[PDB]
Amino acid sequence: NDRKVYVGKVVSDKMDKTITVLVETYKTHKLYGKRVKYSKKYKTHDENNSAKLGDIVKIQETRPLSATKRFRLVEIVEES
Amino acid sequence: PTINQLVRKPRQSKIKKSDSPALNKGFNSKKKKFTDLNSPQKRGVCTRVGTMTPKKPNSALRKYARVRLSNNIEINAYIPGIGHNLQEHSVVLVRGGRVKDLPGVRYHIVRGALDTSGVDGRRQGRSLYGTKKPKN
Amino acid sequence: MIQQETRLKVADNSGAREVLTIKVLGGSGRKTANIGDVIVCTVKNATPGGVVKKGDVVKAVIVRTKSGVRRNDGSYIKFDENACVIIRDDKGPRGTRIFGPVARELREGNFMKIVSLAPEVL
Amino acid sequence: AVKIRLTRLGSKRNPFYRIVVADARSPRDGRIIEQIGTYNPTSANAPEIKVDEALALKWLNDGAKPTDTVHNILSKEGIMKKF
Amino acid sequence: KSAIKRVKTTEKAEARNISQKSAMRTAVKNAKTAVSNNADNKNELVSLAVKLVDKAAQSNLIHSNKADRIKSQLMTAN
RNA sequence: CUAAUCAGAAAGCCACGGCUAACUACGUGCCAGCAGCCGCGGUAAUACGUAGGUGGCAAGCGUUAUCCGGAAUUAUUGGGCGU
RNA sequence: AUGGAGAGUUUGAUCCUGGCUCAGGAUGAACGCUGGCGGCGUGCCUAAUACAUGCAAGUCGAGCGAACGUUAGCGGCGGACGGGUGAGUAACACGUGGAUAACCUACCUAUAAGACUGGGAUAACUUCGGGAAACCGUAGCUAAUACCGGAUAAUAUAGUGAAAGACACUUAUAGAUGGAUCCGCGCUGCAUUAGCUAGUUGGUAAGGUAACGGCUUACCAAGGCAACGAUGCAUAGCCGACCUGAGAGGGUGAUCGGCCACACUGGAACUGAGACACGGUCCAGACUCCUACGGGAGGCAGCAGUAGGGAAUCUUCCGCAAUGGGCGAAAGC
Repeated sequence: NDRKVYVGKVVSDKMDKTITVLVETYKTHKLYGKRVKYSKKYKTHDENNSAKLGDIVKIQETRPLSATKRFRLVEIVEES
Repeated sequence: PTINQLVRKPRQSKIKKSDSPALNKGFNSKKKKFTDLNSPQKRGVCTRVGTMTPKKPNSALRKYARVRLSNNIEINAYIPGIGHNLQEHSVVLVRGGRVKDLPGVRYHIVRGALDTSGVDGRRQGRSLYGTKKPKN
Repeated sequence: MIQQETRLKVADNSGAREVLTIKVLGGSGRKTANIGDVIVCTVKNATPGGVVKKGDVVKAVIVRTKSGVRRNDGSYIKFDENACVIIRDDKGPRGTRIFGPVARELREGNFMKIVSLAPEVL
Repeated sequence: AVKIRLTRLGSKRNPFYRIVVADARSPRDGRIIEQIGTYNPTSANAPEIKVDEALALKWLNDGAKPTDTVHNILSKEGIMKKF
Repeated sequence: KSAIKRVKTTEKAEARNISQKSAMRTAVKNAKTAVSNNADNKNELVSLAVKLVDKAAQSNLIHSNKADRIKSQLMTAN
């Protein structure tokens, strides 16, 4: 039983690695059936690196080792 | 009939209100606020007798009852039948709802019902305005 | 020394919290009154629940006042407030509970039913 | 701590029961995960003792011993005394 | 209604935990307080509490993994 | 619990026409009054007061009110555009 | 996919409609009627009311200080108890899988380190005592597989406790118990509530719970938000049950709860083989109250019954015998 390759994109950040990655998925509602796409926000972190202005990455579900943040993974696409 | 804005924006059902809103209720005094109950059975204790004259559709004469329910409000009744209970101050079994042709009244009497028995001029009814122990 | 227009703290469970003496019944010319006296007052502050409501004229016997009460042995005793118990015009309490201590002068005033619930009796 | 349990839906007309591994501090009725079957101690309904206790007899070296006067059913068997 | 013996074994339980936890309150008032202050408290004045906290923690209530955190910050604190 | 076993009754049914399924009338002369949506007496209530019962029934008569397919008066299967 | 024929509805009329009253029942469904009997079952659903009381997990030792294991309470138990529910929360309280790079432990079963050395205190017998009682004072006590030095006990890679009837003790260790340190989707409505809380973004603490870590604290910059529901916010259990659809399931989940919010009250120094404890332990409250007024502390969300509110809303008929929890090497509760 291993740990996924959760991915996403980035929006903004604050002092000394208040890092994050975006979360999203393909799925629908149970009632009126439309392919409307949807999202919710996450909490990863680095030293200062995985951050705003382009950090398309991966994330994890592990021991956070964090305040209320939860992730340790960054497996990327590219940078800007 | 387009489904995009249907989870954006929903629809309604019809619009209806149930029957006898000031009924199926037992008024508080300890906590002062009513109970939404829909009880099977209930009582009726009397304040007046009551009668209004102008009847077009029938165009005969017959009175009704003005019986107050709990603790200061107007509650009104009617006696559908050929039996006149020249009485008051009773303790009864309620009948819920209105019979045809009287507006606003929704409260009635079961045959017998602990107060009296009924108009004893009936013996064929065996099941109307007081009729117990009737040879079938 | 409880004269006319005086606020006292009722120490009962009837339903009152504060009353204002209207007249000190006892004779023609009476002005003040000490522990072991009956006075006529009115409820100025009550509590949601009880038998006594606000704006009612009832009788009561003042018990434990700020002023001292000299005895026969030459000893005194003064409290830190002025309280009183509401009676029922029969030398009996309208309530059933009593908060705080009471004086031993009610025993001579035929109040054995009021000195049987009070926790202490100094 | 482990004890025997049984199921309940609707019949009798002969003392019936069941085989399971429930908790100790509880009644005769208990939850069963690996349903092994039931038991008929009425000495009349022989076609009802289809209990395949495969995880109930594995408490021999895990934590189990005849208790609550239930050794009679284990008296016919002998898959114990391995230590 | 069997408090007729356990109205009061909570209280021998109390005494027999608290007096020994306090005899530790003097065992954290010597070594751990003075493994810094340069005092002699790193030899036999750390080692009394070996068998002393051992007089404590052979029973289920005294610290267990916190025992592994109180022995790793006094003996391994070199 | 056969047990010989006498005969140790299974209250009473509704509206009483036609739909919710019911049968006709003296009382009744609009005086009381019938009435589950429809619906009835002013001189033949195939309704009513009451009286022998046919449709359902015998441990059962009128009523009490909750969501179910029915309600296609949600439209997930089963939603109008000018009206 | 064991597939959908309802009573009558328009103006005056065929016609496109229009939904109502209404159906049958099913409801913890019963009330007057009627009250041949029952197989078995459920009924403070009136008021999670105030109280006629008690009521309830309980007793004991070829291992131990009274008597011809009786008579202890050390020790063990209990105490968080069975039962009562759906008063209280939009919450991992709830059904299922689950990283354990967030977890461990004696009760079920085998044991295993050994069983060495110890001092000696406390219950009872109370030993001695004031005084309505009983509440409290002197106070050696006499033991206990025990209140109990010390050897190494295992995680220095250098942590201690065992006092066995007879031909039963304390530890390196375990399978396990409720759980769960926690992950996930389980996890409803109010737009008469968007310019976003100062911790919004997350890194950085001496700390610590069998448990990572803004969890209080540790250091600094917010526009983190951003017109997407931040947030507020109103009932606040879920889940095998029941009427039920053709099927999607769709709702109520009450007899039936396997899991959790909850025992006069705010707490509570405490504690546990499992904590702030429904007949515990204290100290603030308002209650029917008991008391030479030591001041008592109790309330049947555990069977009854009392004044009741009562559509109905029950037997104080009996007492362990259908299972042993606990005490016990045991016969026994």
